[PDB]
Amino acid sequence: MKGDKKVIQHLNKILGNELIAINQYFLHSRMWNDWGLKRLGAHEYHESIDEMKHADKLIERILFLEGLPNLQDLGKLLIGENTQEMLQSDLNLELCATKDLREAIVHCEQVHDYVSRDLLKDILESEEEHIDYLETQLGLIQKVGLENYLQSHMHE
Amino acid sequence: MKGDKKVIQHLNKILGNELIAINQYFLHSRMWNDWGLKRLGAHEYHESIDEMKHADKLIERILFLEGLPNLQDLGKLLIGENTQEMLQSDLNLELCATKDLREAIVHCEQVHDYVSRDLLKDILESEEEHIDYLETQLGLIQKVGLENYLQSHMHE
Amino acid sequence: MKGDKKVIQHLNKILGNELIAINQYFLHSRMWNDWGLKRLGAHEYHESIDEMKHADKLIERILFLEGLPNLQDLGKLLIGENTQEMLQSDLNLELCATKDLREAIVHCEQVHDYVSRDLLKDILESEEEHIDYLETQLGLIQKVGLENYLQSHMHE
Amino acid sequence: MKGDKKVIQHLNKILGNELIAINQYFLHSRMWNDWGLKRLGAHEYHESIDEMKHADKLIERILFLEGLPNLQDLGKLLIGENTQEMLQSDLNLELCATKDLREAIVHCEQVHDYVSRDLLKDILESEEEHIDYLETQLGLIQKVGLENYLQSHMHE
Amino acid sequence: MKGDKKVIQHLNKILGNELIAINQYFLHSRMWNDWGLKRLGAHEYHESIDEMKHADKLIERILFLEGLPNLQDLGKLLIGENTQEMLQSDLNLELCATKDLREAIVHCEQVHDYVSRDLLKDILESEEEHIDYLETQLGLIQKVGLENYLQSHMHE
Amino acid sequence: MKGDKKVIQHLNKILGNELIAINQYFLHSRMWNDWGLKRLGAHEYHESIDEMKHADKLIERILFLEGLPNLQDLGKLLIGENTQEMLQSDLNLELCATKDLREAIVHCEQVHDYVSRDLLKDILESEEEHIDYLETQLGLIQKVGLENYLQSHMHE
Ligand code: HEM
Ligand code: HEM
Ligand code: HEM
Ligand SMILES: O=C1NC(=O)c2cc(O)ccc21
Ligand SMILES: O=C1NC(=O)c2cc(O)ccc21
Ligand SMILES: O=C1NC(=O)c2cc(O)ccc21
Ligand SMILES: [K+]
Ligand SMILES: [K+]
Ligand SMILES: [K+]
Repeated sequence: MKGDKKVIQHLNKILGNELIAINQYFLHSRMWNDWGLKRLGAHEYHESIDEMKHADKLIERILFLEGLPNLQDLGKLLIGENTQEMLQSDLNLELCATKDLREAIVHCEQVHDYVSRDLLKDILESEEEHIDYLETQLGLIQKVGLENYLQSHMHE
Repeated sequence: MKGDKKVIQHLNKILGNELIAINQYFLHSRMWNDWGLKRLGAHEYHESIDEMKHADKLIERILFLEGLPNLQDLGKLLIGENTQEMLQSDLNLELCATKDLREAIVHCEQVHDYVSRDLLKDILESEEEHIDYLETQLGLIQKVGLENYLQSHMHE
Repeated sequence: MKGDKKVIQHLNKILGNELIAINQYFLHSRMWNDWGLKRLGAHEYHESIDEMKHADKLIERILFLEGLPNLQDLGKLLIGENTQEMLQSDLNLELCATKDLREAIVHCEQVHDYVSRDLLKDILESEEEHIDYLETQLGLIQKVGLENYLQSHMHE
Repeated sequence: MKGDKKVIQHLNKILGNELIAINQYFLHSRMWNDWGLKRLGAHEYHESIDEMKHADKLIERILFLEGLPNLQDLGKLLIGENTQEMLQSDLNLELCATKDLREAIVHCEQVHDYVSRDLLKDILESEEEHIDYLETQLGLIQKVGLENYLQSHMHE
Repeated sequence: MKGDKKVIQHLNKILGNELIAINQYFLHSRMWNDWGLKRLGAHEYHESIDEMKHADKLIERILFLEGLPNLQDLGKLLIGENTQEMLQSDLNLELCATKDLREAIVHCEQVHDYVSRDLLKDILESEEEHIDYLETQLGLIQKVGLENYLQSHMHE
Repeated sequence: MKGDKKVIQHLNKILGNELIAINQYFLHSRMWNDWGLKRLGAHEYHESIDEMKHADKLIERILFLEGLPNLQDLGKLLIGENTQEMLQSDLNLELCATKDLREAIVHCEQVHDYVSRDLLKDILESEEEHIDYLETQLGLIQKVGLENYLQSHMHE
């Protein structure tokens, strides 16, 4: 086993967070489409795809390090009941997920696994972009009002 | 005469429903255009055209089965006085139409007219898509407010 | 109500005639297709489409004049049992329909609704073109014989 | 062995019907070409090709289900002596074929082989289209006369 | 609530099977890539994508029927230790999946949800195509030998 | 009857051999596809098509000679159970078939039917090309081994 055991555990934890996000964002996307909020549905679909790509890269790295990728354990999805709750739930997931990424990067640095660190840092940048998007949407609801915000997300 | 008599009666019942829908949706479309709600006008125009295409297929099938297509009997149009009533009236019509489609499909299955069943199932899929659209629009009125909903349908 | 009440009644009468023609010509088209007389089927399809376009223009004018377009009342279709009867029935409809158009134009002129008159005159020109076609087809049956006439309308 | 034994027997029965049709239509096609009725020759060629495609799909399905496709048993060809007899013979064959298709579909439904049912329903739609063509041609002989009907099928 | 409760339960059962397959096939794909068997890796990737598309359609249908799609419950993945075990595990999963699909289709038919039945039949056709592929690969291992079979799947 | 009676009998015998070959090669093709030996499946499909083209030419010649083409009598297909047996069965058919072609050519020469002789000689050349292919494949099995030979025919 070339990989550090705790690096592989961290990568499996990040992978687990990505698997939650894939499903949460995909369901939220299709809920927004069901409600006719097609601009939100499309954006959230692309967020789900992005997490799928991150999961792929993590799986590939874990296998290279001779670990066993964990696609069996799926943690808790938090599905919102309206647009505000869904955006907030995605934000909660990302805030928790970025904390785990930082902890994983610390450990990779400590054991000199600089390539795993670089992979995690690229994922972290994408997740901070998603936090930027989510916080901005919640702010727009405050600034333009919920009804206007939803109206602006009806059409793609 | 090759067609089962009750199959032909069912197909003419579905055809009669299509003829109601053609006219109700065409009038609703032109009412929305008169009011300057051009996006609703255009969508409802396309709903009317889709029902015209279904009527065509039913007429063709009835003639193949050596029945007499009934284009004479036009049942009650459900014409709303405002956008919410018009959408609800279209939805009520579609719920009646899908009930009749299911009863026709049962009978086609029982007498082994599988090609008529397949035609009716294709129509049913299209009518359920219309129900999806209509329920979604009524939900959007609740989520964004009536005035915003109408505003979003002014421009094509 | 900007529209003259009797103008709107005349426009609804013309619209009623167009609704009969749409369905009569559409059924005749599909009967000719069922019989393999594809050239007649295609021509009659385009006659039906033309009447659909006239109906649309009438509906739009009635709504502009603040009348209620009548798409509920469908008058008597006269469906022929063979090619000669079908052509004759279409001709009967057009002869009756053009009489109603002339009466409507007289009234529009009387009350100075020159734009409604112009719309009706454009429809009248199209209907006289259809009479030209129909009389010519019936004459061809006399000149070339029924069997040859039908033969000449097998292929598109 | 995954296939239901009686499903495979039904599929081989349908395959046997297709093999009859392939040969009957191919010979009728080449008879019409020999007689200079090239449009009938070409249409009947394409009917034979369509049956070849159906046979291919049946063979593929039987092999997937771990049955033995029967390409050995060739039932009685119904070869006409003139155009009217050839068309009537094709029609008689197709009426027998659709009876067998309906019985096969019933059995597939009963044992939950829904993919075989869907294949057979697609074949049935194609055979009913052929019945439509054949009944139409026999009707045209009556409407335009035999000599005109043949004349109309000299040139492609 | 428009959906039949047991239909929704069946659709969520099928969805749960798709979620297992997505992850099992994605991991098998990346295991094959890790081992340098790039053609197997690519084929299995595309199998995983196809299951993703099926899951999407199921989620959309469940939401239309006013049910709650279950993306939370992930059943047992069947992960093989070598190529033969991985293919057999995929085959075992697919045989379970088609059993559940047939039971769902029976129920949809019984309650006249013909559009859900049509969706499930399309999924079933795709899963039987996968069974065809898998049985064929296991047969090829026997016919060409394991080492040759793997060699043939090194290069894309 | 312009054709020599025994020429027509010979042409019907060759046609009979072609009808066996069409079905034998088509089934063998689809068996190879079922087994994932796609290169063999495709080659054998094209052999079947080639025999279909020969059959067409024979049918056309027989009709020109005022004979009755025999598409009713189908002789014995010999379907192999594995690749070696299938190749050997195709070779057996071709060896028998070419003997019949030579006998037919002798007779055509004797009665001065040089155009039928030329047609048969063109078919004979194609059949000798097929013998060349078949003998070569059986030789390759001997030279590279069965498992390698099959491996080389997995991919198109
Ligand atoms: C008031 C009654 C109807 C109106 C106002 C109407 C109006 C129209 C209009 C405006 C079009 C588009 C023509 C164009 O610009 O190309 C159209 C197309 C068509 N209509 Fe109708 N229609 C009516 C009834 C029917 C009926 C009863 C049928 C069949 C039974 C039918 C079948 C069609 C078909 C097949 C098309 C062509 C659609 C396509 O493939 O593009 N319509 N109709
Ligand atoms: C006397 C018997 C048959 C004759 C004379 C015949 C003749 C032909 C001919 C002339 C073609 C067109 C080839 C070309 O120019 O491209 C053709 C195509 C074909 N035949 Fe046959 N055929 C026969 C039996 C069969 C059978 C039994 C099958 C399957 C069981 C079959 C399957 C096909 C297929 C799949 C094609 C290709 C069609 C396409 O996709 O373009 N045929 N046949
Ligand atoms: C570990 C779990 C999953 C992984 C690793 C994964 C991975 C991927 C990857 C790599 C792609 C291709 C993206 C691209 O390059 O364009 C993709 C596409 C897709 N995935 Fe997933 N996915 C997962 C779960 C899901 C789930 C649960 C769904 C739906 C419920 C889903 C639906 C899709 C869809 C719709 C596409 C787009 C396919 C297309 O139309 O091109 N995936 N996935
Ligand atoms: O998610 C997984 N990674 C593995 O290596 C594995 C093995 C297994 O038997 C079940 C699930 C999993
Ligand atoms: O054809 C119609 N034009 C209308 O304005 C209308 C209203 C109504 O309740 C039913 C039918 C119709
Ligand atoms: O294969 C055939 N050629 C023919 O002329 C013919 C006639 C018939 O009644 C049945 C079969 C066949
Ligand atoms: K607004
Ligand atoms: K003539
Ligand atoms: K090798």
